[PDB]
Amino acid sequence: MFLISWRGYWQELIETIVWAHERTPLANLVRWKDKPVALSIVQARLVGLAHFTVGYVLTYAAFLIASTAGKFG
Amino acid sequence: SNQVVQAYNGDPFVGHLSTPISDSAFTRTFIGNLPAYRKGLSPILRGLEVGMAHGYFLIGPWTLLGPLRDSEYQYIGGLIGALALILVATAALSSYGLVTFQGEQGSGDTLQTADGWSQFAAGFFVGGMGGAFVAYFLLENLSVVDGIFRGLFN
Amino acid sequence: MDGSYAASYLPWILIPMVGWLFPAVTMGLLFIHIESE
Amino acid sequence: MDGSYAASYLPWILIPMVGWLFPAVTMGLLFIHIESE
Amino acid sequence: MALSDTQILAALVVALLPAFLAFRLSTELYK
Amino acid sequence: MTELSGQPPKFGGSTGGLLSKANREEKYAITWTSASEQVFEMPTGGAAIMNEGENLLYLARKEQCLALGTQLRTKFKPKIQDYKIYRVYPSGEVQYLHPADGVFPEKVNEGREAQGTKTRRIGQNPEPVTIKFSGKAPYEV
Amino acid sequence: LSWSPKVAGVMIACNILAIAFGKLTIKQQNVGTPMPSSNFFGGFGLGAVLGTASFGHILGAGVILGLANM
Amino acid sequence: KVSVDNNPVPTSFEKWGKPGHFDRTLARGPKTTTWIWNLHANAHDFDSQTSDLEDVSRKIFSAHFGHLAVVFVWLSGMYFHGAKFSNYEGWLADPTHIKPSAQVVWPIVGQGILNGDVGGGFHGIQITSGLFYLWRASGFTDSYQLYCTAIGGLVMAALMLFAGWFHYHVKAPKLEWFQNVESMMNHHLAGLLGLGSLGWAGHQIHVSMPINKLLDAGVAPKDIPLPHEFILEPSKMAELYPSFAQGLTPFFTLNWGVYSDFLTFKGGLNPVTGGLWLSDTAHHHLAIAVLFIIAGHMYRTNWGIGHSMKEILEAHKGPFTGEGHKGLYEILTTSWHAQLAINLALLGSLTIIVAQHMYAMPPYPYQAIDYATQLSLFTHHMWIGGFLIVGAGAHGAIFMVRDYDPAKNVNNLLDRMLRHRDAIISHLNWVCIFLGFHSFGLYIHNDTMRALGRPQDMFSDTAIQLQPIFAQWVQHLHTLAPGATAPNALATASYAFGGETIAVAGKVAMMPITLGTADFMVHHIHAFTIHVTALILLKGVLYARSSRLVPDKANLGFRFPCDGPGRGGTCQVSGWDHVFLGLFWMYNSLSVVIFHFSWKMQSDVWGTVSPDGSVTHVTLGNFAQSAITINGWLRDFLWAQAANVINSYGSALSAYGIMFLAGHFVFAFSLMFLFSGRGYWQELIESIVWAHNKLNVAPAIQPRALSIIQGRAVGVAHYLLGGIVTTWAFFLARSLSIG
Amino acid sequence: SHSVKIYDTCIGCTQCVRACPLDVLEMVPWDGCKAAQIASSPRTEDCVGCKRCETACPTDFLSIRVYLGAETTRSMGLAY
Ligand code: CLA
Ligand code: CLA
Ligand code: CLA
Ligand code: CLA
Ligand code: CLA
Ligand SMILES: CC1=C(/C=C/C(C)=C/C=C/C(C)=C/C=C/C=C(C)/C=C/C=C(C)/C=C/C2=C(C)CCCC2(C)C)C(C)(C)CCC1
Ligand SMILES: CC1=C(C/C=C(\C)CCC[C@H](C)CCC[C@H](C)CCCC(C)C)C(=O)c2ccccc2C1=O
Ligand SMILES: CC1=C(C/C=C(\C)CCC[C@H](C)CCC[C@H](C)CCCC(C)C)C(=O)c2ccccc2C1=O
Ligand code: SF4
Ligand code: SF4
Ligand code: SF4
Ligand SMILES: [Ca+2]
Repeated sequence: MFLISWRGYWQELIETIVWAHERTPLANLVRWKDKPVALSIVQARLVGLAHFTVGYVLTYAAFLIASTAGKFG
Repeated sequence: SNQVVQAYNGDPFVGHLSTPISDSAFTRTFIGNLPAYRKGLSPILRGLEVGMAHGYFLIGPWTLLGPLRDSEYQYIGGLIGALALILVATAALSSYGLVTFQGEQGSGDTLQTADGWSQFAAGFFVGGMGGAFVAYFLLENLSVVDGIFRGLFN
Repeated sequence: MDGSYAASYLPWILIPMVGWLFPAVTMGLLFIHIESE
Repeated sequence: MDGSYAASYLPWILIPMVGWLFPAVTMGLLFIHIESE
Repeated sequence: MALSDTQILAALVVALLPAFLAFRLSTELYK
Repeated sequence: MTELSGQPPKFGGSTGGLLSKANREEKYAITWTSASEQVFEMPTGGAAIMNEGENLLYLARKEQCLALGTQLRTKFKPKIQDYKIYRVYPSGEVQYLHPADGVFPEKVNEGREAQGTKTRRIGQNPEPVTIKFSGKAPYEV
Repeated sequence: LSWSPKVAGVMIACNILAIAFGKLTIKQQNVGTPMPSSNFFGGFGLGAVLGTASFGHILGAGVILGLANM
Repeated sequence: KVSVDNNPVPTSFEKWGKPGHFDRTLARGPKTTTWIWNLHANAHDFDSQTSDLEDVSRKIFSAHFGHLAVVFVWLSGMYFHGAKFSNYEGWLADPTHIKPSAQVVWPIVGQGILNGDVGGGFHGIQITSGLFYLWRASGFTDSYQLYCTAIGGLVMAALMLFAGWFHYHVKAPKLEWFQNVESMMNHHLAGLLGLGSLGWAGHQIHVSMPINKLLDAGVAPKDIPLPHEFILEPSKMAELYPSFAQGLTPFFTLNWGVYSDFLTFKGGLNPVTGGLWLSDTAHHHLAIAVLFIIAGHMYRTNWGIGHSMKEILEAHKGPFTGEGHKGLYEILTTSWHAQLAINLALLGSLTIIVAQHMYAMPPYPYQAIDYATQLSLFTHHMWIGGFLIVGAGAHGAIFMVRDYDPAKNVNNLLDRMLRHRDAIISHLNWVCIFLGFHSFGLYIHNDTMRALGRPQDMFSDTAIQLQPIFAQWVQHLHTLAPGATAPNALATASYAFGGETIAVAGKVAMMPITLGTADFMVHHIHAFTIHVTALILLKGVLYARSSRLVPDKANLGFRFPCDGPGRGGTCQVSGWDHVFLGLFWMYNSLSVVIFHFSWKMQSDVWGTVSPDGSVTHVTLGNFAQSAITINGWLRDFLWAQAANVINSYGSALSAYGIMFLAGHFVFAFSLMFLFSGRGYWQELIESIVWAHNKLNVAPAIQPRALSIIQGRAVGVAHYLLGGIVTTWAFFLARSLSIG
Repeated sequence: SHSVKIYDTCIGCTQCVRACPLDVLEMVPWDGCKAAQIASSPRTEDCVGCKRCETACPTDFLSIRVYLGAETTRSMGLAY
């Protein structure tokens, strides 16, 4: 998701979520101190890289361990 | 004219629409009379009102769908889960008021002030655990409540 | 679920501490820190 | 006291609602209305 | 041969909209 | 300059308009002098009826005001080239932003000053080794 | 159900009801291909009288096949 | 009211040698290699070449004739391959046992093993398109009729090509002929749809009913009378149906009740051949013909009577809606993209309706028995429908960018919908997130409850059960329909709602599909993915004019990569990139929909039948308690059923294995274009230009990398190609292994 | 805010000033080119960093550069 889609779509979506929080009646009490924006370009690249990496590592450490521990254990 | 949707509060450049859901007479007399919005209350009472309706319904999803519905300790596990949720809830909103209202301390609209939001946090905690314990006590003694609504203790 | 090892009473309180009590006060202290001025 | 008819659970909650919950909020809304300015 | 619970709940739901319509009539008769 | 004279144009109201930043931090206001009662598309969303004479429109960002200024200067045969974009604070002060010199920035006039102009090529920029810990930038110094 | 004066009677009755309908509620009637005269009904014209006779037949098949099984 | 200009464009071959003449910036010269890609990116952008609304419309009309020639030569190829290189008369001799095959492979490199033994000694590749059952429904008997139909199709292909040249270079119509939209609408209603339905009703009465009647009796091939012999001798038609001795005369006196023996309302399926009744479909096409030609006289053209649509759109205005549809008649007759968006939306939903109707009411003889035909026809029409709906979301945005003039439509429905774009999208993504948690988090929850060894806390049927009560009540009404709310109907609309099990040739045609809690969860998965694709495409339509991030989006165009790295970053902000994201989301939505179809129909519907009444399915009823888990979708569906693609080497289903791996390759190749950006490849290609300049072989066409929109386009194209090829190979090899 | 630095390779073609939709660039007089004018960026606190001025410039490796520095409410382009 972070690899294929890029920032400008998610910024246009976050504009609508900001509008919905600022016009919902009972959630006008709770307002953000920092203005919520989308993740930056190099930043969400790194986030998608991190998910690709730890996703790869976790599914292979699952398969490589369990297949040879099911065959020899 | 006969158009029912118009500009919000006269000026058409504020990003909102006066609408029969948004700015009807019934909406601005019901939302404007909700405890977080009606005028003439301290934030301790309006936090106590907001807390009671939140504590009273949080017993439900754990006494009917939680993991202790198998055993006979059904409502006790439901109460314990809801006390944990309201404790996390009042931790979140008291920390919110701890970090948002530091500084200029605006005078009017006393709910959005540090002493006001801390009064709201104390009210939400009292109403939250009280509504949770009342819904637990009325669910555990459900044979008593059924007996006094059917009238078989006479 | 029990403990055959020594001090089986100790993970009974250390698992909810590091699961709830440590991250709630860590996120509470960090959210107070990173949003202050 | 029970109900042999269908949906016997329904007057069990509709009798206290129309007896207490409806007139208390009706008198509350009316006393707020007729004493306001 | 008697009624069912779903017929009673459908009667409540089909009578829910006269409550909304009488609320609309009462509101416009007040103003 | 300090007072905004104008009437609001005919518009039904939108959702992409002024959010809570307007009454808290800043907002913007474009004022122009129309010729007829034509139709213009505001960058907030949808179309609006431009009123006759001097009219005033409140927007939330400066980019929407300059996009409206581009729409006023290109997409009309009576080319409206006498619009003024102000910045309005919630304190009440009004800052004249564009075309504050008086003439458009596309053409040159005497009275401006060369701010942010270098006297070298980009290939003549210094290297980031000689200023590795000065705290400055390789383009600034 | 076959050829009879009964089915033709209800056909002609609902047909001329449809001619009166077209003479009452069609917005623009006359401006088409002109009829030779106004002797039939109204001031319809060729395309307009073909339309209201066809609606007479649509209404005809409606009540006839709605009464042939009832 | 015909307005034709004479000889607008001279016919000449000299323009063919100058590529790129249609656009102003392409006819100058190929200074750069990106011009080549621009030559294909603007070849059909007829609104960017001409800007007068008259040249583009006749260009569209002649392009329609050229595409019609492409469809006619494709249909000619289908009938020619069914004539010469098939076994249609052999399959017609024995439809239950042997399998159809309409493609023989030349043995060159060892691919003669693809010509598997399909039954009867004939070798070839077994077809899954299932147009053999179409031909048996139409009434084809021998290969010579298919050959002459292919010849007549090629004749009409050359006829449509000549009509395209005639209507662009000889006699091209004017703009008022195209803008006669009421005449176009009622001619297409009556003379195209209704008159074509009446033609097929006549063919189903005269040809398709008697041939299929005596074929259901058991008459062998080379013993059926020729289809014209029933018209040449009406006694051969009157001995099959008693109403044909009554002649035309009961039709005109409204004595239609005597036609009841051959225009029936049976419904259900035919128990002999496993398809729809041909008398039922003949009565059906006749009724559609009558209703369409009745509705084909609604719009006034020349004779006063009729509805001009302008005051229809004027008359619909309410309190919420302001001025109503005031201006839409001027929009839809002056902009082809709005018409393209509406027509692609409704043709896409029509094609999905076609798929969802051609599996529970199988209209062809011996179609429900062949599981490969049923599965392939379902999923292919699902994919075509989803593609066309994404194209609706594209051309809506193109209408917003380049065909939307805001001065003409003030306070109408288009202006009012663009005025509250936030109040639409901020609720659409809320219901996207609510459906996302409540359709996927249910799957994660009972995956975790099964992995933690507690099956009593899952969302199964024995566990906390989410019974879909609404569709179960609707199935009860459809089962109770014939006799109470459809008294002249014998069977139901289908046997998927409720009824008996239809068995034809030892297999199951259609049995009632019960809906447990697994169908509840997967239908909410379907509604979730439909909502997200209808979020990306709708917020590509509404946010194509301007926004609060970038309010200058209309002047930048419809197809631009970004506004720049400022404002945090504005890449993929155009109306094009929402189509680029919606294409993946259509891929994900339709992949889960056809997975739910394939698994539910081969676990609860298909399988062999036994003479004592018991039904054994293909996967022995796995969808009940094992379709509620992600591991259940992986182990019992994607691992267990892919074994027929895996272990099929040295056999007839051997090309599907090297299309399985091929589709995995094109998916993985798409990731290079999707993940990387242009400037890396530009910085690398310029080094290869250095290595060419060292040997004086650097081309004078300047070689440089693809555009950013081009990189995203080739990424989404190879992704959708690789995923659909993988699913095509898996579905075909599995359902050909199971029979 | 970002830093818009304009080098001496500018030929005074004023394409960058009419391309920037925020009114930060403006033409000041100069004596180093044929047009005798050079672009200049005084209002750099309003520049969002969109680099639309670095798309319409004719020199080799365009004479105006936008170095993306700090961010604020204006430089991130937020209407909330
Ligand atoms: C998002 C989907 C989803 C859903 C619906 C559930 C649902 C459930 N999970 Mg669960 N779970 C999920 C995802 C989900 N899970 C995921 C992703 C994980 C991690 C892998 C888990 C891990 C997990 C564990 C480990 C366990 C559960 C358990 C449960 C059950 C009881 C939990 C409970 O009391 O909730 C409490 C919820 C609330 C207090 C929130 C209530 C929200 C209310 C209803 C919203 C009301 C809105 C209102 C109607 C709108 C109108 C308001 C006003 C205007 C009128 C319940 C059936 C437990 C169990 O025993 O299973 C049977 C259990 O032990 N879950
Ligand atoms: C990593 C640590 C961790 C641990 C230890 C647990 C532990 C638990 N989870 Mg859980 N969970 C976790 C992470 C964790 N979770 C995460 C990361 C997720 C998100 C995926 C979930 C999502 C999840 C769901 C969805 C559900 C659980 C549930 C449960 C409980 C099962 C039994 C039960 O109903 O308890 C009963 C409830 C409690 C014991 C709550 C604690 C209340 C304590 C007893 C009160 C103590 C407060 C006291 C006054 C203060 C003391 C001060 C201190 C300084 C001494 C169990 C206590 C289920 C449940 O019902 O929990 C409510 C359930 O439905 N979990
Ligand atoms: C018309 C409606 C109506 C109804 C339904 C009742 C019902 C009842 N009356 Mg009663 N009463 C009424 C009119 C009514 N009365 C009138 C008009 C008078 C004046 C003449 C009286 C005078 C009267 C007397 C003098 C006495 C009763 C008593 C009783 C109760 C007998 C059993 C008992 O002790 O309950 C036990 C008490 C209760 C069930 C009280 C309700 C507490 C509930 C369970 C708590 C729920 C609150 C919850 C937190 C909020 C939920 C929010 C909601 C939105 C869901 C019974 C509940 C007797 C009694 O002891 O009642 C206290 C009694 O001595 N009544
Ligand atoms: C009725 C159908 C229809 C029609 C007439 C159009 C017409 C148009 N579309 Mg379009 N479109 C449609 C459906 C349709 N579309 C659908 C269903 C989608 C969703 C996928 C799109 C998505 C789409 C996009 C995203 C864009 C257009 C654009 C355009 C315009 C220019 C076309 C162009 O340059 O392409 C010329 C032709 C090509 C580039 C050929 C494409 C080749 C594809 C990618 C590969 C085919 C794969 C093949 C099937 C597999 C085998 C190949 C190999 C393995 C052997 C033109 C008006 C463009 C536009 O208006 O830009 C301003 C534009 O950017 N369309
Ligand atoms: C498998 C990877 C993946 C996942 C999970 C998602 C998930 C989502 N995408 Mg998405 N997307 C993906 C790949 C993925 N995408 C790819 C490859 C593309 C490229 C084309 C896109 C393009 C895309 C677009 C264009 C859009 C989305 C949107 C969305 C959101 C829709 C809302 C929803 O489903 O409810 C939320 C569901 C989930 C988060 C998944 C459920 C997981 C569990 C229940 C939650 C975890 C439980 C708990 C929190 C754990 C606690 C542990 C504790 C320690 C934290 C959702 C977050 C849309 C959006 O955001 O607006 C609505 C949107 O517009 N996506
Ligand atoms: C009608 C309606 C509605 C509403 C609904 C709902 C949602 C409701 C809710 C309800 C609820 C939710 C209720 C609740 C209640 C609660 C309560 C009533 C509570 C109480 C509590 C208590 C009684 C407690 C006490 C205590 C104790 C015991 C001890 C501790 C402390 C304290 C003191 C706190 C709506 C809006 C839709 C709209 C219109 C109509
Ligand atoms: C989804 C998405 C977003 C939206 C991302 C958002 C709105 C961030 C929301 C993050 C939520 C709050 C989850 C974060 C919590 C995680 C579990 C991480 C924990 C926090 C760390 C500090 C540990 C982008 O901004 C984006 C930008 C560029 C390319 C692709 C994308 C992209 O795919
Ligand atoms: C590889 C790559 C390139 C480089 C792309 C290149 C060099 C295109 C390669 C085309 C070559 C010439 C192959 C030709 C394409 C077809 C095979 C042509 C068919 C020819 C046969 C019919 C004979 C980009 O430009 C790019 C841009 C943006 C994001 C990602 C990427 C990206 O990943
Ligand atoms: S990363 Fe590419 S698409 Fe995104 S803003 Fe930068 S140049 Fe534009
Ligand atoms: S576009 Fe480049 S050359 Fe032209 S004025 Fe601006 S900086 Fe100078
Ligand atoms: S980055 Fe954008 S705002 Fe800044 S100078 Fe360049 S064009 Fe103007
Ligand atoms: Ca339990």
